[PDB]
Amino acid sequence: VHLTPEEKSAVTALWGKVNVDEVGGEALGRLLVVYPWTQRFFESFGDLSTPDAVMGNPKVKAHGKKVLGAFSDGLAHLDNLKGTFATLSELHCDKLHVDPENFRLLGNVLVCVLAHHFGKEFTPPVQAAYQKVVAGVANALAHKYH
Amino acid sequence: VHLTPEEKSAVTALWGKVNVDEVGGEALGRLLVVYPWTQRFFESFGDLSTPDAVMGNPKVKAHGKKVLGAFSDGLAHLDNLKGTFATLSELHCDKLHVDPENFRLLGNVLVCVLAHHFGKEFTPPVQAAYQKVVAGVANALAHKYH
Amino acid sequence: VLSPADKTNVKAAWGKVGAHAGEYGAEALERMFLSFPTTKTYFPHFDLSHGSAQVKGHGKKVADALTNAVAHVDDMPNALSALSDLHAHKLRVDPVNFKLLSHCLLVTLAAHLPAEFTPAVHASLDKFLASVSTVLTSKYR
Amino acid sequence: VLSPADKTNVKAAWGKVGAHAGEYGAEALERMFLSFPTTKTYFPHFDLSHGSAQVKGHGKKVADALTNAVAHVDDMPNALSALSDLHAHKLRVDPVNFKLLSHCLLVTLAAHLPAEFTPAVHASLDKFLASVSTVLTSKYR
Ligand code: HEM
Ligand code: HEM
Ligand code: HEM
Ligand code: HEM
Ligand SMILES: CCCCCCCCCCCCC/C=C\[C@@H](O)[C@@H](N)COP(=O)(O)O
Ligand SMILES: O=C(O)[C@@H](COP(=O)(O)O)OP(=O)(O)O
Repeated sequence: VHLTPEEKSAVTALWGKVNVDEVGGEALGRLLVVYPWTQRFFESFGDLSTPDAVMGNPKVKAHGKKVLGAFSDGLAHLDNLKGTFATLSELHCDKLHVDPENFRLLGNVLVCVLAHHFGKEFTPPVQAAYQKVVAGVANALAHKYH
Repeated sequence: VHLTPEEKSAVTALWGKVNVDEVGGEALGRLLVVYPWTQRFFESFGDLSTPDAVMGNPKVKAHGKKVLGAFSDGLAHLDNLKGTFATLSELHCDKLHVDPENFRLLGNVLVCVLAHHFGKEFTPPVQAAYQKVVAGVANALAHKYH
Repeated sequence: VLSPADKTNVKAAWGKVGAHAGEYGAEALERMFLSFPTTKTYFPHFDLSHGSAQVKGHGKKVADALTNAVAHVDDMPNALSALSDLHAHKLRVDPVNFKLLSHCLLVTLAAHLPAEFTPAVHASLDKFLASVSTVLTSKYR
Repeated sequence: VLSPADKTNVKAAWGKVGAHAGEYGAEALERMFLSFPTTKTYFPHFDLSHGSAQVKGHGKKVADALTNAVAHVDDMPNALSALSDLHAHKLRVDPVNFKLLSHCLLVTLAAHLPAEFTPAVHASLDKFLASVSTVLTSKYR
């Protein structure tokens, strides 16, 4: 990622106000509602037939915390995203068979969630910093695909 | 994903057989025919009203040769595409105002033209190496945009 | 295709936008130019600084076209015909850019509609903007 | 939309494919897997090695679907209805992948139809594959 010192600070300042567990559940849930074909990897999660069925699904919420918790830990290593996400990249390709495009869609949903939660605080420059972050994380998760 | 030594050899061996003048004219011509909105940067070239008018247009051929000529020179810098296309990137952004997506579309057309010209010799493995090449070149030309 | 629920969702959200449509269109444009610099290649003639009158004016035009699309949600191809002709034959903005502005419009609406930007509404507005984009690039070739 | 000229161009070029349809479909798939390895995430249950019978078999199915689309080019949505249902409700291949297989099909055709792959036909075929991809993703949400 190519963040300016002023953008790295913006990213960290906003993230320190984020409830990772909640945002994770919200972002994964919205991904499944907005782009329903993504539900293809969650046939074991039970009922995903309506927006509320997805958003309040206890397994979707649990998985969201796991996913964003990893994303969060990745934010402490912006200068080494490929290395930090290496084993998760191998897992998503070799074991889970997850098209990396899914990481990009989740990234966009995450940006919408941050804007929804923070409102005016999620300024245009702050959004631009986060777009660089989600793209970098998505690229790091796609790196070990083959 | 960069090129393996074998892929690099595949690229250079095929390129040594390319008539850059013809392939360049054919590539830009087909770009303007298959994705006509790309004609927006060439209103001073004259008649581009039909496929035959575009392909036979002397300015289209002259420009196709110039563009592919630069592409050809870049193939001698496969390890430093960003550095060798840096000035051209700044030029396409600051003076020409060319959306970098256009570089990706030309890349797609070029691969089709190489397949059209080489037939069975443009094998799947050779195509894969060239796909890496055109993506790298497009990414290099887009790098200085701001 | 927009379902009955999708249309009910779009009408509710855009209705709350109301008089702020133009401001939101301008904000969406600023977000797009900053997050996706390549989109600026289509506006070399513009002063793209924060709050410029040209961006405000253009944002108003975009928002008005979306208001019109919502008002004729069951006849968008026809209601947006002149605009589709304009983008296809003159402006010729590459198709890939429509999803970029659409994303920034969603972000702008999310930042301004805390109560109505529910997951279902978010989903419907994403489909709606995709439909508008499809109509606007439908005559490209 | 496909113009009368596009339909004529597609019918002529695909007609020349003839008994090689399954072969070209399999070749297109192999090119896609090698050029864009992320597409392999959709075939973990396949032996994807060169000459694979599963790939050859799938190549034939894909080719036959395209033949059916060409034969019913005036109403592809209905001709491909069960197929669009299958990709939307079960397979759920991300929409971004269709242009990848489309590109590889074009490359395959260019490599095998030197005389017929004129700029106009190339344009028509690209539009046609885009139309087929659009129909196949039309029920996604
Ligand atoms: C910010 C991006 C993402 C991160 C950091 C992330 C992280 C993780 C983590 C930490 C796990 C647990 C690994 C294990 O079980 O050993 C996981 C599992 C999984 N992830 Fe990802 N993930 C991301 C995006 C996605 C997306 C968008 C999808 C697909 C829609 C996805 C689908 C899955 C699946 C199916 C599992 C296994 C769930 C199960 O246990 O049944 N991931 N991910
Ligand atoms: C493989 C990618 C490309 C390369 C390597 C390339 C290279 C070049 C070169 C060497 C020049 C001359 C610059 C100078 O005057 O110093 C040029 C000019 C130009 N290129 Fe690119 N280009 C590429 C793709 C494109 C595409 C796809 C478009 C738009 C569809 C484009 C539009 C232009 C325009 C409009 C000019 C100026 C023409 C004029 O002087 O009238 N280029 N390019
Ligand atoms: C939500 C989708 C979009 C809508 C509703 C939209 C709507 C419009 C409208 C209403 C106009 C004014 C036409 C007039 O003067 O009568 C316009 C102009 C224009 N649009 Fe689009 N547009 C969309 C997406 C795009 C995108 C993605 C770009 C490029 C990033 C773009 C670039 C332009 C340009 C450069 C003009 C001319 C502006 C000027 O010279 O004043 N549009 N658009
Ligand atoms: C030109 C567009 C495409 C056409 C015409 C097409 C056509 C088909 C057809 C005819 C089938 C067989 C259905 C049956 O068993 O009756 C099928 C299955 C399938 N398609 Fe699509 N498809 C297209 C693109 C895609 C793409 C882009 C991918 C993914 C990269 C894909 C992945 C699959 C998968 C995984 C199956 C299941 C194959 C199996 O399990 O044996 N399709 N498709
Ligand atoms: C250790 C936890 C393991 C659980 C993780 C679940 C991962 C989901 C599997 C990813 C699926 C691979 C793609 C498979 C091929 C499909 O496109 C179609 N064959 C069937 O459609 P479809 O299956 O899409 O309906
Ligand atoms: O040259 C390179 O290592 C990267 C630059 O990106 P960053 O590693 O700086 O994000 O190229 P890319 O993988 O995006 O094609």
